Amino acid sequence: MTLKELYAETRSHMQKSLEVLEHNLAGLRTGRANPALLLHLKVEYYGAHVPLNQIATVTAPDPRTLVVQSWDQNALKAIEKAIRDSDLGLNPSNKGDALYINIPPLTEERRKDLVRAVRQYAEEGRVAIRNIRREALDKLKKLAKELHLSEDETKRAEAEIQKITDEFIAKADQLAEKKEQEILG
RNA sequence: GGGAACCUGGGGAACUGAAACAUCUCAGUACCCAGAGGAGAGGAAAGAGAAAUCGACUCCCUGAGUAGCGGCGAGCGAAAGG
RNA sequence: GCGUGCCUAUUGAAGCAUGAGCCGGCGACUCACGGUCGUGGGCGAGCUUAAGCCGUUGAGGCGGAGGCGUAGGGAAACCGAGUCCGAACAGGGCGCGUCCGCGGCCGUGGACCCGAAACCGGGCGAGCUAGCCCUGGCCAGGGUGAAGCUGGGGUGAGACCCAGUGGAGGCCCGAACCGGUGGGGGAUGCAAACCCCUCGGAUGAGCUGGGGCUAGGAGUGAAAAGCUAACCGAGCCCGGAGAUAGCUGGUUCUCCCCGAAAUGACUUUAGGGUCAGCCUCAGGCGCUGACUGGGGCCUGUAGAGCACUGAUAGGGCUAGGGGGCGCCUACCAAACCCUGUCAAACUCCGAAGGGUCCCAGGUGGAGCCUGGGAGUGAGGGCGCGAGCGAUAACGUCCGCGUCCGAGCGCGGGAACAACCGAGACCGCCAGCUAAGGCCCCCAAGUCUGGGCUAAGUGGUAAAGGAUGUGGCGCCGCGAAGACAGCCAGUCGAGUGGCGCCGCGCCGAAAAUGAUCGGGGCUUAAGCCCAGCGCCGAAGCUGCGGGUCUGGGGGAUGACCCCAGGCGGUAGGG
RNA sequence: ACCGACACAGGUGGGCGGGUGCAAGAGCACUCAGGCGCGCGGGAGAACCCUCGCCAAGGAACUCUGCAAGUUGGCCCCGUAA
RNA sequence: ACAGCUCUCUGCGAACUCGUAAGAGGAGGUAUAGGGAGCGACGCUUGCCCGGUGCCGGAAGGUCAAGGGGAGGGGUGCAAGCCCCGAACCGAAGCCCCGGUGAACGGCGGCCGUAACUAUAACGGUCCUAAGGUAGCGAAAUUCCUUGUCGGGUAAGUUCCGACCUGCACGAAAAGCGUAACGACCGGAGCGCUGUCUCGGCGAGGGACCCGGUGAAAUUGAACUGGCCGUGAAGAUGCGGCCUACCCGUGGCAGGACGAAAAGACCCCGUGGAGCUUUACUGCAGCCUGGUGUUGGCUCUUGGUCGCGCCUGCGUAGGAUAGGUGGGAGCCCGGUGAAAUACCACCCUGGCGCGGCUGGGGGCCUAACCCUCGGAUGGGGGGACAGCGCUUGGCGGGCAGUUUGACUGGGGCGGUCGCCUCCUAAAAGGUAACGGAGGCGCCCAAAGGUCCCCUCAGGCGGGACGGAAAUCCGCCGGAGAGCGCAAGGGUAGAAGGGGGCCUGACUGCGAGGCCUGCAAGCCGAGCAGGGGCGAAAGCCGGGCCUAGUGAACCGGUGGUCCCGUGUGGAAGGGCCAUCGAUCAACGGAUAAAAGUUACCCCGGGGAUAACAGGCUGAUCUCCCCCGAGCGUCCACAGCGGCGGGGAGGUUUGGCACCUCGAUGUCGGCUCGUCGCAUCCUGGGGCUGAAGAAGGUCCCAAGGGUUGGGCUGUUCGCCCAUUAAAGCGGCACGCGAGCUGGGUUCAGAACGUCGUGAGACAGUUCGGUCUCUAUCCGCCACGGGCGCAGGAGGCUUGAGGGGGGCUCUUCCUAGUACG
Ligand SMILES: [Mg+2]
Ligand SMILES: [Mg+2]
Ligand SMILES: [Mg+2]
Ligand SMILES: [Mg+2]
Ligand SMILES: [Mg+2]
Ligand SMILES: [Mg+2]
Ligand SMILES: [Mg+2]
Ligand SMILES: [Mg+2]
Ligand SMILES: [Mg+2]
Ligand SMILES: [Mg+2]
Ligand SMILES: [Mg+2]
Ligand SMILES: [Mg+2]
Ligand SMILES: [Mg+2]
Ligand SMILES: [Mg+2]
Ligand SMILES: [Mg+2]
Ligand SMILES: [Mg+2]
Ligand SMILES: [Mg+2]
Ligand SMILES: [Mg+2]
Ligand SMILES: [Mg+2]
Ligand SMILES: [Mg+2]
Ligand SMILES: [Mg+2]
Ligand SMILES: [Mg+2]
Ligand SMILES: [Mg+2]
Ligand SMILES: [Mg+2]
Ligand SMILES: [Mg+2]
Ligand SMILES: [Mg+2]
Ligand SMILES: [Mg+2]
Ligand SMILES: [Mg+2]
Ligand SMILES: [Mg+2]
Ligand SMILES: [Mg+2]
Ligand SMILES: [Mg+2]
Ligand SMILES: [Mg+2]
Ligand SMILES: [Mg+2]
Ligand SMILES: [Mg+2]
Ligand SMILES: [Mg+2]
Ligand SMILES: [Mg+2]
Ligand SMILES: [Mg+2]
Ligand SMILES: [Mg+2]
Ligand SMILES: [Mg+2]
Ligand SMILES: [Mg+2]
Ligand SMILES: [Mg+2]
Ligand SMILES: [Mg+2]
Ligand SMILES: [Mg+2]
Ligand SMILES: [Mg+2]
Ligand SMILES: [Mg+2]
Ligand SMILES: [Mg+2]
Ligand SMILES: [Mg+2]
Ligand SMILES: [Mg+2]
Ligand SMILES: [Mg+2]
Ligand SMILES: [Mg+2]
Ligand SMILES: [Mg+2]
Ligand SMILES: [Mg+2]
Ligand SMILES: [Mg+2]
Ligand SMILES: [Mg+2]
Ligand SMILES: [Mg+2]
Ligand SMILES: [Mg+2]
Ligand SMILES: [Mg+2]
Ligand SMILES: [Mg+2]
Ligand SMILES: [Mg+2]
Ligand SMILES: [Mg+2]
Ligand SMILES: [Mg+2]
Ligand SMILES: [Mg+2]
Ligand SMILES: [Mg+2]
Ligand SMILES: [Mg+2]
Ligand SMILES: [Mg+2]
Ligand SMILES: [Mg+2]
Ligand SMILES: [Mg+2]
Ligand SMILES: [Mg+2]
Ligand SMILES: [Mg+2]
Ligand SMILES: [Mg+2]
Ligand SMILES: [Mg+2]
Ligand SMILES: [Mg+2]
Ligand SMILES: [Mg+2]
Ligand SMILES: [Mg+2]
Ligand SMILES: [Mg+2]
Ligand SMILES: [Mg+2]
Ligand SMILES: [Mg+2]
Ligand SMILES: [Mg+2]
Ligand SMILES: [Mg+2]
Ligand SMILES: [Mg+2]
Ligand SMILES: [Mg+2]
Ligand SMILES: [Mg+2]
Ligand SMILES: [Mg+2]
Ligand SMILES: [Mg+2]
Ligand SMILES: [Mg+2]
Ligand SMILES: [Mg+2]
Ligand SMILES: [Mg+2]
Ligand SMILES: [Mg+2]
Ligand SMILES: [Mg+2]
Ligand SMILES: [Mg+2]
Ligand SMILES: [Mg+2]
Ligand SMILES: [Mg+2]
Ligand SMILES: [Mg+2]
Ligand SMILES: [Mg+2]
Ligand SMILES: [Mg+2]
Ligand SMILES: [Mg+2]
Ligand SMILES: [Mg+2]
Ligand SMILES: [Mg+2]
Ligand SMILES: [Mg+2]
Ligand SMILES: [Mg+2]
Ligand SMILES: [Mg+2]
Ligand SMILES: [Mg+2]
Ligand SMILES: [Mg+2]
Ligand SMILES: [Mg+2]
Ligand SMILES: [Mg+2]
Ligand SMILES: [Mg+2]
Ligand SMILES: [Mg+2]
Ligand SMILES: [Mg+2]
Ligand SMILES: [Mg+2]
Ligand SMILES: [Mg+2]
Ligand SMILES: [Mg+2]
Ligand SMILES: [Mg+2]
Ligand SMILES: [Mg+2]
Ligand SMILES: [Mg+2]
Ligand SMILES: [Mg+2]
Ligand SMILES: [Mg+2]
Ligand SMILES: [Mg+2]
Ligand SMILES: [Mg+2]
Ligand SMILES: [Mg+2]
Ligand SMILES: [Mg+2]
Ligand SMILES: [Mg+2]
Ligand SMILES: [Mg+2]
Ligand SMILES: [Mg+2]
Ligand SMILES: [Mg+2]
Ligand SMILES: [Mg+2]
Ligand SMILES: [Mg+2]
Ligand SMILES: [Mg+2]
Ligand SMILES: [Mg+2]
Ligand SMILES: [Mg+2]
Ligand SMILES: [Mg+2]
Ligand SMILES: [Mg+2]
Ligand SMILES: [Mg+2]
Ligand SMILES: [Mg+2]
Ligand SMILES: [Mg+2]
Ligand SMILES: [Mg+2]
Ligand SMILES: [Mg+2]
Ligand SMILES: [Mg+2]
Ligand SMILES: [Mg+2]
Ligand SMILES: [Mg+2]
Ligand SMILES: [Mg+2]
Ligand SMILES: [Mg+2]
Ligand SMILES: [Mg+2]
Ligand SMILES: [Mg+2]
Ligand SMILES: [Mg+2]
Ligand SMILES: [Mg+2]
Ligand SMILES: [Mg+2]
Ligand SMILES: [Mg+2]
Ligand SMILES: [Mg+2]
Ligand SMILES: [Mg+2]
Ligand SMILES: [Mg+2]
Ligand SMILES: [Mg+2]
Ligand SMILES: [Mg+2]
Ligand SMILES: [Mg+2]
Ligand SMILES: [Mg+2]
Ligand SMILES: [Mg+2]
Ligand SMILES: [Mg+2]
Ligand SMILES: [Mg+2]
Ligand SMILES: [Mg+2]
Ligand SMILES: [Mg+2]
Ligand SMILES: [Mg+2]
Ligand SMILES: [Mg+2]
Ligand SMILES: [Mg+2]
Ligand SMILES: [Mg+2]
Ligand SMILES: [Mg+2]
Ligand SMILES: [Mg+2]
Ligand SMILES: [Mg+2]
Ligand SMILES: [Mg+2]
Ligand SMILES: [Mg+2]
Ligand SMILES: [Mg+2]
Ligand SMILES: [Mg+2]
Ligand SMILES: [Mg+2]
Ligand SMILES: [Mg+2]
Ligand SMILES: [Mg+2]
Ligand SMILES: [Mg+2]
Ligand SMILES: [Mg+2]
Ligand SMILES: [Mg+2]
Repeated sequence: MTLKELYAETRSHMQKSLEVLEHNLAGLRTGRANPALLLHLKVEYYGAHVPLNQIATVTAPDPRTLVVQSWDQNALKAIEKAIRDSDLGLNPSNKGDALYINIPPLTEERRKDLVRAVRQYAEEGRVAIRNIRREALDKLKKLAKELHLSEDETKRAEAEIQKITDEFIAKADQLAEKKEQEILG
C-alpha cells in the first residue's frame, strides 16, 4: 500500500527466500558433525511427514557421531524408518530410546558432489531474492504513480529497495559462506 | 536613355508598439516599377450638407486632437463651416 | 609615529570581483509640439491673436478666423444658481482669470549614450565549394588468367572432361594521379589546415584542363543540416534603422542645507512596475508632536492551573471482558475517587507590559493641511521573543529594537561594516574624561592593603573520573583511653565518614613553522573582594575663525553683539 | 613575377624529360645537359626539445591499448590447413 | 550508397517536380516504363491482432455551405408599391455509418491450484484483450540487480570465447538468424621482435647558450611585489604578531600572483532569438467540392409546385362506399343513427387529366473550349465534359506567424495558486515560511416576519412487544444538547424545540462609522411610500455569526420617460431590470495556442545549481562513560546490552558567503610533503603470558612500506613474495609539468520513452589539451659594494642541510620451559 509497509514486506518477502537457503545446506553431507542436519527431515509418522525436530532430539555426542534421544520408543522406531531412506548412505541404531549414527567423511570426488551443488543453492538463493527485488520495484512503480511522489521521493524508494535487497543478499552469500568451510575445511 | 531631391499611378514589407500575441500598430511608411516636368496631381458638381444656405480645384491658419473609429486596447482620427 | 589603490557593482571589496599601459584630443539628459506647476512682467470681466497683408534689407505694424474665461447638473431630452435619482416640495451627490518669458517634472517623438541574437525589402555571388551539360587529356610496370573459340577425350546424340590458344574484370601489387588511416612535430606556425614517417584507391561509381547551368527558405547534397568565395540550423551587401534590449557598462565644475528605502498591497508580477510608507521644497494653520506624569476602558502572552477538551504513572472502588467460572485470583482492564504530573491549536485564573480617549507638562530640522521633485520596493549583522530546521550552520523565515548601509571617519578589541565607547565645519606643540587600560615593545601605578592557584591553568570543551589543594559544616564518640603496627599491653592522641564552597588535574589526536598580539610573567605582569591616582577619541570644556536658521541691536551699515544646528550614498533644495 | 596580406616549407592544366645498375618501370641510388647551395653570420659543445644511430640481461613486466618503434620484406623454387 | 526484395502510385495532355503563367523535366519514354516509400548481396525464413490511425472500396441512409424555396412575420406610404428579416422542403465535398487493408502507423497480458520425497507443473479454474511474441536468437553494440552462475584460456581474466536463460527492457522487411569473400572499422588471444618497460647510458645533427647585424607579441591601476600562524567578502606581497632577508643580474623550473586568451559553452533568469515537431492556435499555398460565366443543339424520364378539370373518404342498425359544414325540396323525408342523399356549393383527404414557372436525371449530337494531322479556307478524336473567372464548404505542419504562467532554499518533477475557521502571533490591531490541522464554489417558500406558548444532553429507577436510547411515568442534571454543513465566538432571561397568521428574502434613501494604498467589502439610525404580525409598547429591508464568489469589455432578454443625422417614423444606441465566466494561474494579457535543441544564438547573474573552498557536523571514521550480562570459576585477559558524552573535518548531505567579463571536473604518470589515530622494524605494560606464537593497551614516525592479472577505475578481487605490503591532509596536492582511458559538443547505433522532433545520472564505436615566464617561489652561476690601511694564503664553524632501514642463517643450545 505504501513504502512504509512495503519496505517491511520485502524484509518479510525476502526472509523466506533466504530461509530455504539455510535449509538446502544442512541437507548436505558436510562434516556432518552437526545435529540440525537431521531435524529438518520430514519423517513419515502417524500419517504426516513430520519434521524430526518434533519427533525427537538429535545431538551429536562428539564429532564422530550423533544421537537421537527419541523419547518414545516407538517414535524412534519409525524414525530410522526415514533417516536411512535418504540416498546419503548411513546407518543409525536401535540402541535405547536413542539413535547412534556414524559420521564418515569421504574422498574428493565426494567434495564436488557436495561443493559444486552448493555453489548452486548459492544461486537459487541469491536469485530467489533477485526477484523479490524485481517484483518489488515494480509495485514501487505503480505505487508513486498512484500515490504521488517526486522523481526523487521515488529514487529514495527505488534505491532503498536496492539497499534492502543488497542487505539481504548478504545474509546469503555470507550465510552459506560459512557452512562452505564446515564442508571444505 | 539621364536627371539631387519634389509628384502620380501600379505593386508593396517587417522590426516595432500593444510591455506576450493572432485583429490592430508601424503603414499605404520603406522599397520596387512605370510615367509626367519645371513642377506634378486636382479642377467647373450625378458636390456639400441643413443654412430661405454654399458655389471648380489646389496651398496655408482655424475648426480639432472635436465628431467619430477601436481585441472601445494600444492607438487612429475627419468634414461642413469661418 | 600613523596608514588596505580609483571607479563599478554590492548585505558586504584592499580585495584573489568588474574597467582601466600612459598622455592628448572626441565623447552621453537636447530640441519640437502638447500638458502641469512654480515663478518675473503685461492686461484685466476679460486676455491674446493664427495664416495672411503693408512696410523693413538684423524697424515694426495690421490682421479678431480662432482659443481659452464668464454656470453648473444630467447618459439625453431639458433645467438652471441650481440640477440629478425620486411620487416628496425627505433626503443625498456633484458649484468663480488670460497672454507672454523662465525653471522643475509629465505625454510624444531614436529623445540620457554606447551595445545585441534576430526580422523584413532590393540586390550581388557557382573566378571557392556541391550537382550537372558540352568539348578535351590522363592513368610507368609487373600480376592473376573468365567467356570465347581450336585440337584430343566420352556418348546413340549429348551434357560434361582434358590440354592449348585467349586476354575478361566497380580483380591483385605498386608510381604518377586522387585521398587523408595511425603517430610525432607545428600551436603569436613555413601555413587562419602545414610538414615528416605511416596508410587507402589507382580501367573506374576513376582523375583532370577549358566552355556552360542551378541561390537564400532557394540551390545542391552516395545525407553531415554537409556545401554555396576562410565561421551557414538559412550567404553577402544596401536600405527599413538611431529595429527593441523590464539587462550590462558609462554618465564630466565648486561650496552650502536636509536627508532616505531595502516594506504593504496587486501584478503571465517575482533583479521590472502602480499605489501606500519613508526624504525633500513651496505656500497655508499655529502647541496639537515624539516622549512623560495622572486618571478610565479594552487584552488573554510569561507564569500558573486541571473547571472544559485530551493526554497521563500508580493506588483504591467497581461495569462488562480474560482464565478455573462457582467462590477466588493481576487494575490485563471503562466511568468514579483521591495521588502526582502534560499540552501551539485546553484555561477555573492571570502578570508585568501595549494599545487607546479626556486633562497636564512638551518650541521641536515637532507635528497637521494643499501641492512641485524624488529615491527605494536583493537588505545585513546583534540582543530579545517564536517558528522551520537536528534547542546545526556567516542557515532560514517573522516580531520589538538597534546598529551597518550611507558613520570602511576616530579610540578600544592584536589585526576586522555592524562587538564597547562615541555622531567627525575647520584650525591649536592646551586641560579633564568614555570604552579599554597603566612591566618592555606601547601612553600612564613592577600602587596599597586581603586572600586563592602550581597546572603556563590563565591563554579560552563534555559525560564522567580522582586522600590535587584552601575553607566551612553536622557525625561519630578516644581513661567502658586502638586510629595505624609487632603476640596487646606498653605506646597515650588526632584519626575515621558522608556532603557542601573557591581555584585546579585528568579526560583532550590532524595535516607548511611555532606562540597568550610578542617578549616574558608564579606573595604575578593570573584569578576573586576592596581603595586612591593617572593614561586615553575628532566625545566636552579652552582660544580663534567659516556658515545657516531663530531672536534683538537696529537709524539696513548685508554692520557688531545674542542662543542653537553644520557625518551622510540614492535622492530633494 | 600566377592564388594565398610576405622574396609563403601550401596550391596551379599540357608536352620533353638522357645514362648505369636493380625482374620491370615514370620506383630507388649516382651522375650527363642544365640549374641551384633555399638573402643573416661566428663560435661553443650544459640542461631540455626536435629529428636520427646503438645496447648487456630480460623480451609486453609498459600502457586504456605493443600507440610507437622494431621484425618481415625483391626475385626464383619447393611447399601450403579449416 | 550499392545491386536486389516489397508495398504503392501513374493510360499518356501520365503520375510527380519547377513555375503566377506560358513553358519545361518527365521522355522525343509508355507498365518488361516513370515517380514515391522502406529494406539492403546471397541462404533459411518473415508468424497473430483491422479496436483506434491512415488509405482503398461502398449510386442506401444521418448531418451540412452557398444557391433554389417561399407558409409566416415586421417597416413604411391614402394608396397602387418599395423594403426587410423568414419555417417546410430540394441542396456538394467532408464527416458519421458499412466493409476491406500490416514488406501501411502501429500492437503482440495477468492471477490463483495441481504430479505417490521433495521440487517443479505437461493439466484445471479464473480476470482483462482488438489479439496477447511463433521460428530464430539471448547478461547481446540491448541485462537494471551485475564482475549474474558454470566451463575454457591465465600463475592469477569486472575483458574475451562457450554454455544456462531469472530476456529490468531481442525478434522477424526501422527485418530475424546465419554467411564464404571483403575492411587504414571495434573486442580477446598467440608466436616472432623489439627501449614500450625494468632502467637508464653514450653518441650525431638542428636549436637552445656567447659574440656581430636586424628586431616583434599578448599583457600591463600604480610598484619600493619574502615566509609562517592568524585575519578580512569566508584561499593575502599590500591588515595583525612574529620570522627571516646586502644591491643588481645571467641560465633554468614551473607551486603561487585565484597567471593569460575568450563580457561561461554547463546552470538559471529575459514574458530575448532562431532550426525542428505535431492529433497546440491561426491562417496561406495546393487539392477536393456545390452554384454559376464562358455554354449549344435533339430527345427520354420522373419531381416540387401555384392556375384549373375532375374523381376521392366502404364506425354499428341502414333505403348502403354516407368525408365535411351551408343553401335547399322536386328531380326527399322516411324509420333510425354521430350525421341523411334529388341537386348547386365553398373546402379538408388524395390521385389522375392537358398548361406555366422552375427542377434533377440517362441518352445522341457539334459547332464552341482541348489535343492532334504529309502546312488545314479544312480532316481526324474528346466534347458542354474538361481547362479558366467568381462565389460555397471542407481536407490541408507543404509553408507561415505565434503561444507554450508564476512561486519555488538552482531548476525540473511533486505540490500550491481565490474565500472561510483555529494555532503559529510575543494579552490593540496587523504580521513571514513549500509551518501545524480543517472547510467553501452551497442550502432554506420554509430553515424567513412577527405574536403565542414550550425547553435539552445525558444519569438513575418503574415499565407488553422492548439493544446499550424507539415510545410512557418518576425525580436529578445550568449547560456538556441544539443551533442546515468547517472551525471559532455566541446562546436557554434563546438565536434552540412547536403552533398561528403572513411574504419588509419591499421600493425610495441614508446621518454616521468600521476596514482601507486604489478599487472592493462591512454594520447601520432614521425620514418618506405602501404593507405583515400584535391589544399594545413595538419588531420585520432575508437566514445566531463570520466562507458559499468574479472588475470592466462584449453580447443576450425584458421595459421607460430621453436620442433618433433635412422632417416624419423606423434601423440602432442610452437609462433601468436581469442573464452568459472551475476568466478556479480566482484584481481577470486574446475571441483564439502544445512540444522540442547535444545544430543552436544574444543579453544578464555568483541576485541561483554542478567542481573547489568556507560555516555546520545530521551521516561519517574515531575514544570515552555506565556494566547488564558472555568468558568452566570470576563486569574489564579478551568482550559489552540497552543507554549517555565527545573528538576529528577523509564520506553522503544542509546552507548558497567569495569567484559564471570563466576557480580546466575522474583515473593514471612525475615530483612530493605533512598528520598520527602506527602496517612493519624500537622500547614497555597485563594476558585466560610455560616456551615458541599471538592477543590487547601504552610510548614512538627515524626510516621503510614490492612485482604482476582484471577494470578508465579510485576501490576492490585474485596470483607470487614481504619485516611490512598502514589510513588520511594538502583545490578528494599536482593538465601555464605530461596523459586523456573516463566524463559533458557535433557523427552513428542498441535497448528505452515519446505520434512526433527528440530524450536517458542507460549503454556502445568516433572525437583538436594553446613554441617565448615579467613579478613571488625554487634550482644553479655571477657583477657591485660593503667588512674604517692596502694585500697572497690557510682556517674557526655560530647556522643550516644530507643521512638514519631491514631480513636470513650459523654459534650460545637443542640448552631454559615442555
Ligand atoms: Mg525617360
Ligand atoms: Mg503592438
Ligand atoms: Mg499578437
Ligand atoms: Mg499580430
Ligand atoms: Mg514654379
Ligand atoms: Mg499643372
Ligand atoms: Mg458641365
Ligand atoms: Mg500657402
Ligand atoms: Mg475645444
Ligand atoms: Mg475649411
Ligand atoms: Mg602599508
Ligand atoms: Mg554602473
Ligand atoms: Mg553577493
Ligand atoms: Mg591584486
Ligand atoms: Mg573574478
Ligand atoms: Mg580588482
Ligand atoms: Mg560583471
Ligand atoms: Mg590598449
Ligand atoms: Mg583624457
Ligand atoms: Mg502646469
Ligand atoms: Mg503668478
Ligand atoms: Mg493691428
Ligand atoms: Mg430613479
Ligand atoms: Mg542578433
Ligand atoms: Mg528573408
Ligand atoms: Mg545573380
Ligand atoms: Mg562550376
Ligand atoms: Mg568553378
Ligand atoms: Mg582494381
Ligand atoms: Mg574527401
Ligand atoms: Mg593499389
Ligand atoms: Mg567556368
Ligand atoms: Mg555527394
Ligand atoms: Mg544523416
Ligand atoms: Mg567557406
Ligand atoms: Mg522603423
Ligand atoms: Mg541604440
Ligand atoms: Mg561643497
Ligand atoms: Mg533624521
Ligand atoms: Mg505579467
Ligand atoms: Mg511610490
Ligand atoms: Mg508564548
Ligand atoms: Mg482504564
Ligand atoms: Mg478517564
Ligand atoms: Mg496638551
Ligand atoms: Mg512636544
Ligand atoms: Mg523584498
Ligand atoms: Mg534581499
Ligand atoms: Mg541570516
Ligand atoms: Mg547610520
Ligand atoms: Mg578611510
Ligand atoms: Mg580596524
Ligand atoms: Mg561626533
Ligand atoms: Mg610606557
Ligand atoms: Mg610605570
Ligand atoms: Mg595560604
Ligand atoms: Mg594521535
Ligand atoms: Mg610571547
Ligand atoms: Mg584586592
Ligand atoms: Mg573649543
Ligand atoms: Mg552664534
Ligand atoms: Mg543637530
Ligand atoms: Mg545626492
Ligand atoms: Mg538644500
Ligand atoms: Mg584571401
Ligand atoms: Mg593574399
Ligand atoms: Mg628566400
Ligand atoms: Mg613559394
Ligand atoms: Mg588542375
Ligand atoms: Mg626493382
Ligand atoms: Mg627519382
Ligand atoms: Mg633563409
Ligand atoms: Mg638491449
Ligand atoms: Mg643482456
Ligand atoms: Mg599488464
Ligand atoms: Mg601496469
Ligand atoms: Mg586495460
Ligand atoms: Mg581492450
Ligand atoms: Mg586491456
Ligand atoms: Mg604500429
Ligand atoms: Mg581457421
Ligand atoms: Mg576440408
Ligand atoms: Mg509505385
Ligand atoms: Mg520531349
Ligand atoms: Mg539499412
Ligand atoms: Mg522454410
Ligand atoms: Mg487494428
Ligand atoms: Mg472496420
Ligand atoms: Mg468512395
Ligand atoms: Mg439557404
Ligand atoms: Mg400593401
Ligand atoms: Mg456527402
Ligand atoms: Mg498454487
Ligand atoms: Mg499425492
Ligand atoms: Mg491455463
Ligand atoms: Mg498467455
Ligand atoms: Mg502464435
Ligand atoms: Mg540467442
Ligand atoms: Mg541471457
Ligand atoms: Mg560477464
Ligand atoms: Mg551473441
Ligand atoms: Mg541489465
Ligand atoms: Mg591456465
Ligand atoms: Mg533488453
Ligand atoms: Mg519484449
Ligand atoms: Mg510482421
Ligand atoms: Mg516493422
Ligand atoms: Mg548475426
Ligand atoms: Mg575499414
Ligand atoms: Mg625509470
Ligand atoms: Mg646536440
Ligand atoms: Mg590565511
Ligand atoms: Mg610558477
Ligand atoms: Mg585578463
Ligand atoms: Mg556573461
Ligand atoms: Mg553568454
Ligand atoms: Mg542558459
Ligand atoms: Mg532565421
Ligand atoms: Mg419533347
Ligand atoms: Mg394550383
Ligand atoms: Mg375553383
Ligand atoms: Mg339504431
Ligand atoms: Mg318522398
Ligand atoms: Mg383542395
Ligand atoms: Mg466530332
Ligand atoms: Mg471536332
Ligand atoms: Mg464546366
Ligand atoms: Mg511552425
Ligand atoms: Mg497564454
Ligand atoms: Mg528547489
Ligand atoms: Mg502584541
Ligand atoms: Mg492580538
Ligand atoms: Mg471545493
Ligand atoms: Mg431562525
Ligand atoms: Mg417501541
Ligand atoms: Mg458543503
Ligand atoms: Mg411565516
Ligand atoms: Mg430598517
Ligand atoms: Mg432571509
Ligand atoms: Mg477588451
Ligand atoms: Mg468584444
Ligand atoms: Mg430621420
Ligand atoms: Mg487566464
Ligand atoms: Mg493572477
Ligand atoms: Mg483575484
Ligand atoms: Mg479576455
Ligand atoms: Mg547525437
Ligand atoms: Mg553544424
Ligand atoms: Mg544531427
Ligand atoms: Mg543556430
Ligand atoms: Mg552566492
Ligand atoms: Mg562532531
Ligand atoms: Mg552507543
Ligand atoms: Mg553527542
Ligand atoms: Mg570541512
Ligand atoms: Mg552556487
Ligand atoms: Mg563559496
Ligand atoms: Mg576584463
Ligand atoms: Mg571572473
Ligand atoms: Mg603475569
Ligand atoms: Mg611516513
Ligand atoms: Mg586502473
Ligand atoms: Mg581467478
Ligand atoms: Mg594524501
Ligand atoms: Mg603550454
Ligand atoms: Mg594548463
Ligand atoms: Mg596549475
Ligand atoms: Mg576519452
Ligand atoms: Mg579517445
Ligand atoms: Mg568511452
Ligand atoms: Mg546529459
Ligand atoms: Mg515507439
Ligand atoms: Mg580512429
Ligand atoms: Mg586553452
Ligand atoms: Mg627567457
Ligand atoms: Mg644535522
